[PDB]
Amino acid sequence: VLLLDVTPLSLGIETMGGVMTTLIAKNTTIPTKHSQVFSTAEDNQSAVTIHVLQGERKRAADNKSLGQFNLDGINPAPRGMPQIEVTFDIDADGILHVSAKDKNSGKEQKITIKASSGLNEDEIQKMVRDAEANAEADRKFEELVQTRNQGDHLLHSTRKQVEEAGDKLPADDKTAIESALTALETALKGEDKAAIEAKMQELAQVSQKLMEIAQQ
Amino acid sequence: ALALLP
Repeated sequence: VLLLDVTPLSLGIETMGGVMTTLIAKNTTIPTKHSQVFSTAEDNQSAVTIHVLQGERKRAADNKSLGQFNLDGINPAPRGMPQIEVTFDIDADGILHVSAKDKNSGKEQKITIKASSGLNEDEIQKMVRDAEANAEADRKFEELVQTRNQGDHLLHSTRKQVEEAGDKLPADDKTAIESALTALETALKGEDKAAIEAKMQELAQVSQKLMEIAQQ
Repeated sequence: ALALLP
């Protein structure tokens, strides 16, 4: 009431693209507990890595690392089907417990992180200033990662829809889709947002019949 | 959702 305890920086986890995703927002009063459900990046993923992050930078690699831990024993499924409920719990002692739970498999992995862990009074302000300085480069990095994932989704989605469509797909259409995907996958290996969007434009146009089918 | 790698 004369004071508060507040997280001076956001806490969260690395998500595909190497982007920090916040669970506890900066200047939050402890005790506190936020949860969020994530999934797998790739088919038949047996495990997820949980890399824990302090800071306000959109790149995970510009934030302070607090720890990382695996959750294995993910029973095989498609991408983005498993439910991995991640919880940030800071108790009244300034201690953070991060848990990851496979909501099907019942499995659970925690890490506890000392109140004293992370960046001290000085490094904090340096991080906060840095966030405002490189706020541009970060908005850009973010929409590049959002674009990569869209492209990535649209790649995986399309390949699946080529198999379920099987013979229904006119040879021509396949050839054309086949190669637009190969171009996409290459450009996804790049850093060039425009180029990823271009192979995404290319696929939209050549897939128009593959979609007609998939609707069935 | 949002995803992670192993």
